[PDB]
Amino acid sequence: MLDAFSRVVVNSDAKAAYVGGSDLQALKSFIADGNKRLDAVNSIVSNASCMVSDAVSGMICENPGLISPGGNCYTNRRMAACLRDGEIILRYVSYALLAGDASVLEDRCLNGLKETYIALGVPTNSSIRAVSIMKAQAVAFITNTATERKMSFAAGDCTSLASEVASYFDRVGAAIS
Amino acid sequence: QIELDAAYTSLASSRAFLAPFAAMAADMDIRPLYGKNPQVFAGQFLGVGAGQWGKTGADTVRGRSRRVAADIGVKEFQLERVKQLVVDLQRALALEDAEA
Amino acid sequence: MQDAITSVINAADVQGKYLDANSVEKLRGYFQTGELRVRAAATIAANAATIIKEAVAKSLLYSDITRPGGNMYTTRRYAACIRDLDYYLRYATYGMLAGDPSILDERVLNGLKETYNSLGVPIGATIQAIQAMKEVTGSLVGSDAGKEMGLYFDYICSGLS
Amino acid sequence: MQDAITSVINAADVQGKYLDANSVEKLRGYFQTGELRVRAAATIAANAATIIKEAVAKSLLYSDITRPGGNMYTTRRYAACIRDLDYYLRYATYGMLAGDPSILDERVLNGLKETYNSLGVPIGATIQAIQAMKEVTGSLVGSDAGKEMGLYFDYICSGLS
Amino acid sequence: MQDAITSVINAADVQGKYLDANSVEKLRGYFQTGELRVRAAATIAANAATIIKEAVAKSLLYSDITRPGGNMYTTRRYAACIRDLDYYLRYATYGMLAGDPSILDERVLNGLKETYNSLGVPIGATIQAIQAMKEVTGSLVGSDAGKEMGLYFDYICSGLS
Amino acid sequence: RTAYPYTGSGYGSAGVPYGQDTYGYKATTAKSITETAAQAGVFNTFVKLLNESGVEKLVEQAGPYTVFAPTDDAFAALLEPHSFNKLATLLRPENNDALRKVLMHHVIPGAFTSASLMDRAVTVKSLAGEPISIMGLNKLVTAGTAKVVRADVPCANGCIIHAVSSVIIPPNYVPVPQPTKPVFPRSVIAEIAKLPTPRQALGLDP
Amino acid sequence: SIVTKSIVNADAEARYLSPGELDRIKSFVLSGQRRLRIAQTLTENRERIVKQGGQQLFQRRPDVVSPGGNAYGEEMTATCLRDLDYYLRLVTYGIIAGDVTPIEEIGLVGVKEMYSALGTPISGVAEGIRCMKDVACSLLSGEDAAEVGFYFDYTLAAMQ
Amino acid sequence: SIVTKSIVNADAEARYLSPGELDRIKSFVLSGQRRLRIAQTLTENRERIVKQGGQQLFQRRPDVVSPGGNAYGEEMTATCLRDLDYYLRLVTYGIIAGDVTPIEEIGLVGVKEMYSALGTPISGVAEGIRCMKDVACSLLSGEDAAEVGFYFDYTLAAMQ
Amino acid sequence: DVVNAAYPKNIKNKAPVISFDGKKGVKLEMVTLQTFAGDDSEDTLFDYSSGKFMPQKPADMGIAWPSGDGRQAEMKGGKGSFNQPDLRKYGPFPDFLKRSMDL
Amino acid sequence: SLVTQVILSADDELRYPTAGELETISSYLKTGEYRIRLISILQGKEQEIIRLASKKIFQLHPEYIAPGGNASGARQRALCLRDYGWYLRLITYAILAGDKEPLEKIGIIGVREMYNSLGVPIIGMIDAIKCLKEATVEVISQEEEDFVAPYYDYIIQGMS
Amino acid sequence: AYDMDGTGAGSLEPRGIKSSAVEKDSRCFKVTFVLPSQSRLYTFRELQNVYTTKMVPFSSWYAEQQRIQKMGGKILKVELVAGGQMRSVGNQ
Ligand SMILES: C=CC1=C(C)[C@@H](Cc2[nH]c(/C=C3N=C(/C=C4\NC(=O)[C@H](C)[C@H]4CC)C(C)=C\3CCC(=O)O)c(CCC(=O)O)c2C)NC1=O
Ligand SMILES: C=CC1=C(C)[C@@H](Cc2[nH]c(/C=C3N=C(/C=C4\NC(=O)[C@H](C)[C@H]4CC)C(C)=C\3CCC(=O)O)c(CCC(=O)O)c2C)NC1=O
Ligand SMILES: C=CC1=C(C)[C@@H](Cc2[nH]c(/C=C3N=C(/C=C4\NC(=O)[C@H](C)[C@H]4CC)C(C)=C\3CCC(=O)O)c(CCC(=O)O)c2C)NC1=O
Ligand SMILES: C=CC1=C(C)[C@@H](Cc2[nH]c(/C=C3N=C(/C=C4\NC(=O)[C@H](C)[C@H]4CC)C(C)=C\3CCC(=O)O)c(CCC(=O)O)c2C)NC1=O
Ligand SMILES: CCC1=C(C)/C(=C/C2=NC(=C\c3[nH]c(/C=C4\NC(=O)[C@H](C)[C@H]4CC)c(C)c3CCC(=O)O)/C(CCC(=O)O)=C2C)NC1=O
Ligand SMILES: CCC1=C(C)/C(=C/C2=NC(=C\c3[nH]c(/C=C4\NC(=O)[C@H](C)[C@H]4CC)c(C)c3CCC(=O)O)/C(CCC(=O)O)=C2C)NC1=O
Ligand SMILES: CCC1=C(C)/C(=C/C2=NC(=C\c3[nH]c(/C=C4\NC(=O)[C@H](C)[C@H]4CC)c(C)c3CCC(=O)O)/C(CCC(=O)O)=C2C)NC1=O
Ligand SMILES: CCC1=C(C)/C(=C/C2=NC(=C\c3[nH]c(/C=C4\NC(=O)[C@H](C)[C@H]4CC)c(C)c3CCC(=O)O)/C(CCC(=O)O)=C2C)NC1=O
Ligand SMILES: CCC1=C(C)/C(=C/C2=NC(=C\c3[nH]c(/C=C4\NC(=O)[C@H](C)[C@H]4CC)c(C)c3CCC(=O)O)/C(CCC(=O)O)=C2C)NC1=O
Repeated sequence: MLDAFSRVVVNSDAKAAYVGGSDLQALKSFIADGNKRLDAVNSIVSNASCMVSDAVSGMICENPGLISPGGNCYTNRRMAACLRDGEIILRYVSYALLAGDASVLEDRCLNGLKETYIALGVPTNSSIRAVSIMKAQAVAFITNTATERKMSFAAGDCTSLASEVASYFDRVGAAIS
Repeated sequence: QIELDAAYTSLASSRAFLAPFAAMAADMDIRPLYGKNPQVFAGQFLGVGAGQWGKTGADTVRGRSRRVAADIGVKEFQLERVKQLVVDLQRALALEDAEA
Repeated sequence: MQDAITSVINAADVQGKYLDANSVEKLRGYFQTGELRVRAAATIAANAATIIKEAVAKSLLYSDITRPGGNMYTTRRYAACIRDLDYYLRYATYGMLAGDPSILDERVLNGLKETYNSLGVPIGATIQAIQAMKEVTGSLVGSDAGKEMGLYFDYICSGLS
Repeated sequence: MQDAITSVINAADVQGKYLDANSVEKLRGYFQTGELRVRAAATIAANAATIIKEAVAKSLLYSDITRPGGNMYTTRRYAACIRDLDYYLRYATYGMLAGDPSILDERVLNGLKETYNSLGVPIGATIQAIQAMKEVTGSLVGSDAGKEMGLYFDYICSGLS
Repeated sequence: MQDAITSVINAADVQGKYLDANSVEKLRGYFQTGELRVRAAATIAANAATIIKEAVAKSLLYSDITRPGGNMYTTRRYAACIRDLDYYLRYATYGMLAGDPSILDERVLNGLKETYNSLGVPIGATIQAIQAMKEVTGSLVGSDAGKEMGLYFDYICSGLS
Repeated sequence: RTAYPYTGSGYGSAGVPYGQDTYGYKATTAKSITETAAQAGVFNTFVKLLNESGVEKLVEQAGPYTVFAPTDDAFAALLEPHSFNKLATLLRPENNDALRKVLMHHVIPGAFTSASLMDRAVTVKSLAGEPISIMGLNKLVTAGTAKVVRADVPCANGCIIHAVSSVIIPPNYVPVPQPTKPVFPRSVIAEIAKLPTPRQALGLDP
Repeated sequence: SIVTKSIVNADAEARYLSPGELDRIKSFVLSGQRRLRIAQTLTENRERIVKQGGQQLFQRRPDVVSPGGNAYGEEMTATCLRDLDYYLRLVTYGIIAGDVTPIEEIGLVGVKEMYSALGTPISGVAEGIRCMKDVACSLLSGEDAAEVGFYFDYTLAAMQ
Repeated sequence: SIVTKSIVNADAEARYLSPGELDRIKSFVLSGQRRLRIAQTLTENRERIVKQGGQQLFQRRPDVVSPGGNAYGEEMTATCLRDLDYYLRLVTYGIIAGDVTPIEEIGLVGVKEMYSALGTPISGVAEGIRCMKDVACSLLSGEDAAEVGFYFDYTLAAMQ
Repeated sequence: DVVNAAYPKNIKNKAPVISFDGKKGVKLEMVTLQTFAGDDSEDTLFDYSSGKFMPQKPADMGIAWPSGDGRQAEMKGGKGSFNQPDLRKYGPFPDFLKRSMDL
Repeated sequence: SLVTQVILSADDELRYPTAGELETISSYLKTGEYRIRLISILQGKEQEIIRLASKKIFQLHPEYIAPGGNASGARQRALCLRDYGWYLRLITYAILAGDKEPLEKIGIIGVREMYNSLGVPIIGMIDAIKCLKEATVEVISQEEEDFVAPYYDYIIQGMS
Repeated sequence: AYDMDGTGAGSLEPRGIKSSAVEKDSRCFKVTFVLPSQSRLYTFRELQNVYTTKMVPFSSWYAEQQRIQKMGGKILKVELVAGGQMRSVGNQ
C-alpha cells in the first residue's frame, strides 16, 4: 500500500527521476496542512460508531425490502454483518484519508468486493447508499456543518479535505457498482 | 408555464441586474433640453410625431424591464390558446356524456 | 447562385430541353411582380439599421444573453451581433430579389450552424432574433411582400436550426 | 491565453460580480510568487541550450532511436528534436510566468499528439525527454521554482500522452 | 519525390550501411532501362495532345456524360477534362523516368479521390479514360515501354479508385 | 530494417509517405458530442435529456470537454429505492431547474483520456460549479460514483466521451420537495397564545 | 494585463523575455500591493462615483435626459447609470491588470457599433466617463490620481 | 452614371459590353428626356424643398437647434440649411446620372468622419434628408416620386 | 367503419357490476369503467403551438447543395429536334457536384 | 440572368443594390413576357432554322463535308445538326435571361480547347454560328431579329 | 487596431470585412474546404490543389469564410482548435 509520500515516489520511478525541487513543493505543502488532515480524521473516527448506525438505518428507511423476509437485512445475523461492513469501509476510507492516497482502499477494501457482493447476493444499489450517506456525513463533519454536533477547531478553510474524502467514497461506490 | 415560469424568473433576474443603477440614477438631476416647458422649441417632440406612438404604447417605451415583459404577450398567448381551448373542448366531451 | 430565371433555365437544360409552356408559370409569376420585389428591396435598404434595431430590442436584447455571462455581453460580442444580423437581413433581401434561396445556403447556411457551435453562439436566441426581424420586415414591405421576404427568413432559420 | 490574473478576472467577471475577498485572495497569492517566477524564468533563458543539451544526453542520446532506423537518425531529424525540445522548455517558461497552463494547450498541446502520430514520432521517448528536461530545470531554479516549472512540464507530458 | 536511385539510396541509408551488392544490383537494373525510358518520354512529349485526343474519343467521347446532364457537359467542364487528363499523361511520364511512383501520390493521388467526390466527378469514367489513355500510350512507345508507362497508369487508377 | 518507420519524402525517408497517408494536417472525421452519442445507440435518454433541458447547447461548444454520458441502463438503473427519492422529483415538468445542474455535473472542462489517468487522482469542478474527483487506479477510472464502462470516444472539438454505469448526482444537491399545499393558520388566538410574552421570558409566569 | 501581453509579444518574436520585459513583470508584481489599494478605493465608492458621475453628466448634457433624449424617463435613466457602473467596473480591472487589456476587449472593441445601433449618442457617454473621472481622482491622492484618471482618459480616447 | 460604371465593369472583365449592358445604355438615353424634367422640378423648388425641409427637421429634432445643439443660433442654422441645399443638389445629379455615383463620391464617402469630426449628430442630418424627401415627392407624380424619393433613401441608408 | 348502429350511445355501461355490502341487496350499478386509453392518433383538432417555431429544413440533395443541381428534379417540355442518343450511358449520375449548369 | 448579375455585383461590395441597379432589374422584369413570347417563336422554328444553317455552312465549307474532313460520314453529320440544336437552345436561354451568361457559362468558356481536341476547325465553327445567325433572319421579322441579333454576335466574339 | 473602430456605412475607408477580433487575437480555427478556381479556363495558369485544410486565425476566419463562398467554395468542416469560449479577457 502507498501514501501521499510514496505515490510521488512510484510516479518518480516511472520517469527514472530523483525527487527534486519540482515535486517537493507538492509534499511540503502536504505537510504544511498536516495538522489540518489529522483534525479531519479525528472528526471521522470520533463519530464513527454513530455514523455507521446513522447510515445503515438510512438505507433501511429508503429501501425497506431489505428487512422484508427473503431480503438482505432480515436475519439478525445478516443485520449484524451489514453494520460491520459499514464500518470496515469507514475503517479503510479513514486509512485513505490518513495516508493521502487511495491505494489501501483499492488493494484491500475494494479488492474483490464486487464479486463478493454478487456471490453473497447482496443488493449493490443499497450498498451505494450505505456508502454515500457516509460520504455526505464526512463532508459535513470535516467542514463542521453537521447539524447536531459541532466540534471545536482553530478556524480556517478545510474544503480540500472535504473533496478528498468525497473522492475516496466515490472510488468505493464505483468499484462495487 | 413551466417555460412561462422560466420567463418570470428571467424578468426577476433582469431587474436585479439593473437595480444598483436604477436607484443610483433616481437621485440625480436629469434636466432635459426641451420637451417640458412650452417656451422652448421642441419641434414635433411637443408630443410625439406622426405615427410613432405604436400599436400599444409600451412597445413604445424602451427599458430592459419593459421589453422583456411585453415578451409575456407572446408565451402567455400560447398557453391561453391551448388552455381556453380546454374550456370548450370540455364540453363536447362534457356534454357529449349525458347523451350516451 | 441561381435566381428564378437561372433555376428555370438551368433545370431546363440540365436535361436540355427548351422551356416548355408548363414552366413559364414560374417565370410569369416572377416576372409579374418583379415590381413587388424591387420596392420590397427598396425600403429594406433604407431601413436596414432601423429594422435590426427593432428586432434586437424586441427580441434578445431583453433577454439576458445581454447581461454578464450571457452570449452577447462584451461590446465586441454585442457589435458582432448587429454585424451578424445585418447579413441575415441583407442576404434575405438578395433571395427576395433573385426569387431563389440558393444564394443563402451557398453563402450563409453552409458551415454556419457548425460555426456557431464552435463559438458557442446560442442557435435558439439567433432564430428568435431572425423571427423578430422577420416580423418587422412584414411591417415595412406590406403583407405579400412580407410573405416573400419572410419566406427566406425561415429558410435561414430552418437550415440554421 | 490567460495568466493567473486573467483567469481570476474572467471567473469573477463571468458571474458579473466584483472582485470579492476570495478572488483577491488568490491574486495576492500570485503576487507573492511573482518574485520567484522571474528569477526562475531568468536562469532558464540563460541556460536554454545547456538544459536541452543535458536532457537529450541524459534520456535519449544513446538509445537506438539515435541509431539508424530509430526515430531521430538523420541530421534533419536530430536537428528537429532540439528545435522541438526548445518549445517545451520555452512554452513551459511562459506558463511559469503567467501562472496558468492555458497557453500550452492553446499553442502547443492542440494537434500535437495527433501530429506526432502522423509523423510517427515516438510519444514515449518524447515524454521521457521532457521528464529529464524537467529534472535538470529543478537543478537550476531551485526546489520550489522547480516545483513551479515542473508543474507545467508534466502538464505537457499529460496532454501529449 | 524519389526516383529509383533515391529509393535505393534511402533504403541503403536508412539502415546506415553502404551500397552493398543487392542495392547496386537494382541500380544496375535501372541504368539498363535508362535508354528505354527517355525515348518513351520523348515520343509522349511529342504526341501529348494526340494521345489525349485519342483517349477521350475512344472511351468517353459520345457517352451521355458528354450529353446535357452528364458530368462533362459545359465547355468549361469539357475543357477541364483535357486539362485534367494532361496531368495523368504528364505525371505518368515523370514516374516512367524516375522509375518510382512516389511522385504520383505525392502530387496527384493525395486528396484526389476526395476531391472528385466533392465536385461529383465520376471516378468510373475517369479510370476508363486513363485505361484508354494507357492503351494508346502502348501504341507509341512500344510493348515494353508501354509496360513501363502502363505500370504507372493503373497505379493512378488503383489509388484513384 | 527498423519497425517504427516514419514519414516524409526525398532522401532520409523510409518509404512511407508523410503523415502515413501523405496528409500532414488531417481533416477530422468525428462528429460533435451529442450526435457521436446519437450514432452509438446507447445514449438515447442522454441526448434526449440534453435536448429538452437546454444543456445540449453547452456541450455543443468547442471547448475541450470530457463528458461522462451514462448509458440508458444507468438511467434505467435509476429505480433504486434509494436514488428514486432524490431523483424522481425531477420527472415533474416544472423542475427543469435542477435537471440542468444535475446533467451539467457530467461535463468536465478539459480532455481527460483514460490513458492520461495512469494511477492519478485529480479533481475538478463541472460546468455545474461543484468539484468532482476523477480517480484512475488499477485501470478502474472513476468519476464520483461512475465506474466508467467504455474507455473513450473521440469527438469533434478534441472532446472525449466516457460511458458510465450510473448517474452522478452533485455533492451539495438537495432534492426538490414535492408540490404541496400552502397551509394557513386557522385562528389567530392559537398563535398569540403560541408566542411567549416578555413576562414569560423572565420567568415571571409559568 | 502587462504579464500576458509581454508574453505574447515575446511569443510572436520566437524568443524569450528580455530584461526589459522581465524587469517589469518584476516591477509590476511589487507594484501589486499598491494597485489593490487603489482598486479597493473605487470598489466601495461606486455609489458616489456613479451617482455623482451621472450628476455632472445630466447637468452638462440635458438633451440626453430631456424628452427625446435617449435616456429619458425613469427607465432609460436607470440604464443610463448602468453603463457608467459598467465602465467604472472595467477601470477597476485595468488598474489591477496594469493595462487597458481588460477595458480593451470589454466595452471598447466595437463600442461605436453598439451605441450607434442603440441610438445612443456616443459623445454623450464619453461625457459621462469624464464626469466620473473628476469624482474618482478627487477620492485619491496625487500619486494615485495620475493612475485612476489615467485609465479613464484612455476610455475617453477610444470612445470617440 | 450608368454609362461610366457599365463601362468600368466590362472594362475590368477584359471584355466589351453585353446586350444586357448595351440595351440599358440604350434604355437610359431614351429615358434622358424624362430625367431632365424631374431634375428641372427640383432645381427651382430648392427654396421650398430646403426651407420646408428644415421645417420638419427642427420640429422633429429640436435638440440640434436648441441652446447646446450643433445648429444653435442665427449662424449654425444658416449652415444647418446649407448642407440640405448640398444634398438636395446631389440628388439632382443622381437623377440625371441615373445612379448615386455622383452622390457616392460627394457627400457619402467618408461622411461619418466629417460629421463626427464636426460634432454634428449624423442621425440628425439623416432626419433632415428624410424631411426633404416628403416635400420632394409631394411635388411630383407617383411615377416620378418612386425615383426622386428613391435617391433620398439611398442617402438615408449610407448616412447611418 | 362506423357499422355500430347495433351499439348506440349506451355501449360501455356495464350493467352487472354488483356490490353486496353484506348479506343484504345486490346494489346494481352501471359505472362506465374506462380503460388505460390514450387514443393513438396524430394531428388532432387544434394546433397547440404558440410561437417558438422555425423547424423547417429542405431534404438532403446528396453532395451538391440542397435545392439541387436542377436537372435531377423535373422538366417536361421540349426535348429539341435533332438530339443524338447516348450509346455509352455510364450510369445515371447523382446530386451534381456543386456547379450547376450556370456555374 | 440580369438580376443575378446585380445581386452578385452588389454583393462583392457588401451593399444593397443602388438606385441605378434597381432600375436595371425593374426594366428587365417589365420586358419579361416579350422574351417569353419570343422564345416560343424560335422553338417552333428550330427544325426550320438548323436545316437552313446546313445550307450555307457546307456550301461555304465543302472541306468539312468531303471525304477526309471532320464532318465526312453520316454519324459525324448527325451530331452536326445536334450542335446547332444545342446552340439554338442556348440562345433561347440567353434571350430570356437578358444577358450572356447562359451563352458564356455554357458554350463559350473553353470552347476552343473542346473543338481543338475534337478536330473541328475553330474558324469553321465561327462561320457556323455566323451561318446560324444568317439563317435566323429569314424566319423572323425585322422587329424582333435585332432583339436577337446581339445575342448571336457575342458568340462570334467569344469564339475568336 | 481592431476592425471595429467605428467604421460602417458612409465612412472614409471603404466598406469591407469587419471581424470581431480583439487586439492581437490568439484564437484560430481548423477549417476544411474545397474551392474550385472557376477562372483557369480563360487564364490558363498552372493548376493547384483546391482541397485544403489549414489553421486560420480568429482575426481573419470571417474574411476567409466570407471569401471561400465568394468563389463557390464549400466548407466541409471548421473547428475552434485554439482559444476559449465566452471568454471576456484572455483572447489576446
Ligand atoms: C476487507 C473487506 C471486507 C468487507 C467490505 C466486508 C463486507 C462483507 N460482508 C460479508 C457478509 C455480509 N455482508 C452483508 C452486507 C450487506 N447486505 C446488505 O444488504 C447491505 C447493503 C450490506 C450491509 C451494509 C450481509 C447481509 C452479509 C451476510 C451474508 C451471510 O451471513 O450469509 C462478507 C462475507 C463474509 C462471510 O459471510 O463469511 C464480506 C466479505 N467484510 C470484509 O472483510
Ligand atoms: C428514514 C430514515 C432516515 C434517517 C435515520 C436519517 C438518516 C440520514 N442522516 C443523514 C445526514 C447526517 N447523518 C448524520 C449522522 C449522525 N448525526 C450525528 O451527529 C451522529 C454522529 C449520527 C447519528 C448517531 C450527520 C452528521 C449528517 C449530516 C448533517 C447533520 O446532521 O448535521 C442522511 C444523508 C442526507 C439525506 O439523505 O437526507 C441520512 C439518510 N434520514 C432518513 O431519511
Ligand atoms: C416527486 C415525485 C412524485 C411522486 C411520488 C408523486 C407523489 C404525489 N401524488 C400525488 C397525488 C395523488 N396520488 C394518487 C395515487 C394514489 N392514491 C391511491 O389511493 C393509490 C393507492 C395511489 C395510486 C397507485 C392519487 C389518486 C392522487 C390525487 C391526484 C390525482 O389523482 O391526479 C401528489 C399531489 C399531492 C396532493 O395534492 O395531494 C404527489 C406529490 N408525485 C410526484 O411528483
Ligand atoms: C344477502 C345476500 C345473500 C348472499 C350472498 C347469499 C349468501 C348465503 N348463502 C347461504 C346458504 C347457502 N349458500 C350455498 C351456496 C354454496 N355453498 C357451497 O358449498 C357452494 C360452493 C356455493 C354454491 C355456489 C348453499 C349450498 C347454502 C345452503 C342451502 C341454502 O340455504 O340454499 C346463506 C344462509 C347461511 C346460513 O344459514 O347461515 C347466506 C346468507 N344469500 C343471501 O341472502
Ligand atoms: C495534378 C493532380 C491533380 C488533379 C488530377 C486535379 C484535378 C481537379 N479537377 C478539377 C475539375 C474537373 N475535372 C473534370 C473531369 C472529368 N469529367 C469527366 O466526366 C471525366 C470523368 C473527367 C475527365 C477525365 C471536370 C468536368 C471538372 C470541372 C468540375 C466543375 O466545374 O464543377 C478541379 C477543380 C478546379 C479546376 O479544374 O480548376 C481540380 C482541382 N488537381 C490536381 O492537382
Ligand atoms: C461592459 C461594456 C458594456 C456597455 C457599455 C454595455 C451597454 C448597453 N447599453 C444598453 C442600453 C442603453 N444605454 C443607454 C445609455 C445612455 N443614454 C444616455 O442618454 C447616455 C448618453 C447614455 C449613458 C451614459 C440607454 C437609454 C439604453 C436603453 C436604450 C433603449 O431602451 O432603446 C444595452 C441594452 C440593454 C442592456 O442589456 O443593458 C447594453 C447591452 N454593455 C456592455 O457590456
Ligand atoms: C456636398 C457634401 C458636403 C456636406 C454635407 C458638407 C458639410 C459641412 N458642414 C459644415 C458645418 C456645419 N454643419 C452643421 C449642420 C447641422 N447642424 C444640425 O444641428 C443639423 C443636424 C445639421 C444640418 C441638417 C453645423 C452647425 C455646422 C457648423 C459647425 C461649427 O461651426 O462648428 C462644414 C464646415 C463649414 C463649411 O465649410 O460649410 C462643411 C464642410 N460639405 C460637403 O461638401
Ligand atoms: C453545349 C455546347 C456543346 C457543344 C457544341 C459540344 C460539341 C461536341 N462536338 C463533338 C464532335 C464533332 N463535332 C463535329 C462538328 C462539325 N463538323 C462540321 O463540319 C461543323 C462545322 C460542325 C458542326 C456544326 C464533328 C465532325 C465531330 C466528330 C469528330 C470525331 O469524333 O471524329 C463532340 C464529341 C461527342 C459528340 O459528338 O457529342 C462534342 C462533345 N458539346 C457541348 O457541350
Ligand atoms: C454571411 C453568412 C455568415 C454569418 C452569419 C457569419 C457569422 C460569424 N459570426 C461570428 C461571431 C459572433 N456572432 C455573435 C452573435 C450572436 N450572439 C448572440 O447572443 C445572438 C444569438 C447572436 C446575434 C444574432 C457573437 C456574439 C459573436 C462573437 C463571438 C466571440 O467573440 O467569441 C463569427 C466570428 C468572426 C467575426 O465575427 O469576425 C463569424 C464568422 N459569417 C458568415 O459568413
